[PDB]
Amino acid sequence: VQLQESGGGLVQAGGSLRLSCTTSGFNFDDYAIGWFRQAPGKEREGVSCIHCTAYTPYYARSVRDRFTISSDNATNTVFLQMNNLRPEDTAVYYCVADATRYPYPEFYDYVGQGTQVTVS
Amino acid sequence: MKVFNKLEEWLGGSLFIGMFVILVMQIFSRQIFNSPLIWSEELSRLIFVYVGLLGVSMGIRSQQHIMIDFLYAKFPKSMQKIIFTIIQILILACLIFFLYFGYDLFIKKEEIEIVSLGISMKWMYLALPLITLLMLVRFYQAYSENYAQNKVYIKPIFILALMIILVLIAFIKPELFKILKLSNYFDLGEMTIYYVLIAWLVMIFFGVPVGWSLLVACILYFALTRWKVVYFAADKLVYSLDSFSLLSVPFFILTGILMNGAGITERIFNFAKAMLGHYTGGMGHVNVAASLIFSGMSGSAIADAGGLGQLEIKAMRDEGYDDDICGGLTAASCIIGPLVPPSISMIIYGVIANQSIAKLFLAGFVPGFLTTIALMIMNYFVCKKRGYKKTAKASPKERWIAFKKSFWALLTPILIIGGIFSGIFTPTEAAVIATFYSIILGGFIYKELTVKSFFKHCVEAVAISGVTVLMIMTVTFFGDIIAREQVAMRVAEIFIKYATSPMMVLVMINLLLLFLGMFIDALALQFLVLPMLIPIAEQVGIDLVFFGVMTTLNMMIGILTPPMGMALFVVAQVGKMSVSTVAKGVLPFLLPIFITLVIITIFPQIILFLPN
Ligand SMILES: CCCCCCCCCCCCCCCCCCCC(=O)O[C@H](COC(=O)CCCCCCCCCCCCCC)COP(=O)(O)OCCN
Ligand SMILES: CCCCCCCCCCCCCCCCCCCC(=O)O[C@H](COC(=O)CCCCCCCCCCCCCC)COP(=O)(O)OCCN
Ligand SMILES: CC(=O)N[C@H]1[C@H]([C@H](O)[C@H](O)CO)O[C@](O)(C(=O)O)C[C@@H]1O
Ligand code: NA
Ligand code: NA
Ligand code: NA
Repeated sequence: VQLQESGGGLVQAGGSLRLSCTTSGFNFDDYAIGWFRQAPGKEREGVSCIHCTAYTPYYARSVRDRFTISSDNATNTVFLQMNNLRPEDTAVYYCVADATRYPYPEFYDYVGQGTQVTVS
Repeated sequence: MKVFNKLEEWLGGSLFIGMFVILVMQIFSRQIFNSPLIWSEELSRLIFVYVGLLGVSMGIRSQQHIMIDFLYAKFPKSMQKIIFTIIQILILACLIFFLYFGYDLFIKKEEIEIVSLGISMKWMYLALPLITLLMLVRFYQAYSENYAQNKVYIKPIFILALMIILVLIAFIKPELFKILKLSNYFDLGEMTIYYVLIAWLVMIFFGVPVGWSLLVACILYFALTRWKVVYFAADKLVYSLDSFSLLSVPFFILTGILMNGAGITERIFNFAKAMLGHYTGGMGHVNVAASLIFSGMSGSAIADAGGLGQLEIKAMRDEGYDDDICGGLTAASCIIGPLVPPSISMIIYGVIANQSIAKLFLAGFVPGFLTTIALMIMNYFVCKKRGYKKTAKASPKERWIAFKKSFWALLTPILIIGGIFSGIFTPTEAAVIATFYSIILGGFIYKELTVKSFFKHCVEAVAISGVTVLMIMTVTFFGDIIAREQVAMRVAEIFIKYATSPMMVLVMINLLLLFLGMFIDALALQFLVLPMLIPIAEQVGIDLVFFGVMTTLNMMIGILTPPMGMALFVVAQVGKMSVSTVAKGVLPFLLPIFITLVIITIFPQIILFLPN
């Protein structure tokens, strides 16, 4: 199971970043995929996941209504569009996948390299 | 021994007195002179963790945790023993969960430091595995009694053997529990939360206590999906009690006990009976006015009933009033308690809904006055229809003697309501100052509160708050599970599909609450419907402060609906009258309460004025 991130870097307050995760090595539909966040000196926090919840994608309380997770199940890609980025979102975002479809992205078995997101 | 049988009593009482002293020292050292204490709040919360867990142990021993016996009571006695035995086994499983996953948290947090106290964040996590050892004792004793009354089926030596075997396995060879891991047998996919919900309702209607059923549901969910996460979610069982707002629950209870017991609730009644009582049916006006004045000190309707019902019914029956109205008005006027600040229902709502408690109090202030006015008008109409004789006016000297006697008491609401509104006191500091003032009143201005009596009041306040502490700390555990699975979003989609306008959503929520409160108690419902109804209300745009006031008023009606009404039972006990008579006599007074509910539902700007 391989996952590689794409996109990131530094933006201002409200830069509307677009993280991406191209993943391979499993069945895209049977595996719950998602993103979690680790701050520079804090415990990891789950952000979002698709295929985890039964009906709608799971969103964290502090990323709700301003983060949208989308699937691209033709090139096996997961996108996370972030809008209205507060200066408290400066962290590292890791793409994760897991065979158990439950909305706990910070405890998922597999994890990607991660990307730095800085908000100034 | 006996000092060990009465151990939580003298430990929780002493810790509660210490916490009270620390908080009052903080308040004085911060207000009287500018010298704030940095170590007061965190030390108080650290003490309160132990106090709450000791209260939970007392509740386990007394078997006084809230359950739903609507369908359990109807079972045949032969079939009523298997279910109770299974309930006891489930409680044992929950206690073992507590012990194991509290010891893990205690041993995993030896490096985190409490900055203000300069101590490790394990002395706060030591409480969960430690007090649980008492809970496993008090549980077994509580089981040994049940077998003496033919209420269980398993001899209480097999239960002891099972308990010690399970504890030894948990702390020696935990891997033997992997057989019970349900994820090795069932693969329900992403729709497991709806299988641990219908299995949580089956438990909730078979007589399992609410606090334990929530924990069993969490255990089932984490066993079916993935066990590895339950080590990190179990933290919610401890830091939920490390809340400064929650400290206002055992204090606002205590200030409702130190006034009935110190005789301060009779001087208020004398003042109300002197000022009012010479009107058309004025012995009901004194009832409602006494309830209104006492609602500024207490926060429970049952406390109001138990403290004023005998006096009110006696005063009303000394004037020829009928039994039905005597029992009905004194039950309908209870609900003014949990509406006017302080109130414990709104504190619980603010804890569950993460809302401000001061704003909840200010919002609920106005509906209390509206309900008081409506009850007075309905009582006046009823009395004038029945032609009750107007009582002679009190002399201008008695009306002043009663006021002069009950003068320092009347200043208690000004400390609370005028302290929170003015911003001088936070609700917890308001609770502490109110308790201190009640102690001064009953011990140094009225001279009716001893030290043994005060300690007994502290002990019973701890016991009463311990049955809500368990439900708080398990509903916090279950809420994150139910909120990551986005169940409330699906239910809200269904509700919007069936009810279009938001007003229809409010009407349907109110109808559901009215139907459920007839058979379910007002405390075994605030932890069952609110955790899922709050996110739906947030989604459909309903203000959460207004929603809290509305739900509190909707559930205070539920204690008067006579399939299951706590206020009716309390009034029947204190009035020496049948429950049926009270139930029939409260029907005329349900109408003004419904009118108040309607006019606050369709005029939300009435509620949200003082907060805004
Ligand atoms: C006369 C008849 C009377 C019948 C009496 C029945 C008695 C049994 C009742 C249940 C006992 C309490 C269970 C809940 C508390 C569990 C305590 C913690 C156990 C635990 O952590 O074990 C892990 C493994 O077990 C696990 O993986 C946990 C699986 C079990 C959790 C609970 C599952 C639901 C309950 C089962 C219901 C169905 C059966 C009912 C009989 C650790 O192992 P590790 O290696 O992962 O950790 C070590 C490395 N960190
Ligand atoms: C105070 C105690 C509780 C008060 C409320 C109930 C009072 C009366 C009790 C009787 C039961 C009433 C209905 C409640 C059902 C709860 C569980 C809903 C899930 C369910 O059965 O349907 C799911 C379908 O998902 C869907 O599309 C439907 C999802 C609906 C979710 C509703 C969850 C409510 C849980 C209760 C919270 C309190 C009330 C809040 C409104 C999964 O179907 P399945 O897996 O069973 O399929 C069976 C085939 N294999
Ligand atoms: C007596 C009982 O079982 N439940 C009652 C609870 C408890 O007194 C609780 O311990 C403190 O809220 O209080 C009420 O919610 C209240 O007056 O607001 C009414 C409810 O009927
Ligand atoms: Na009150
Ligand atoms: Na009353
Ligand atoms: Na009822």
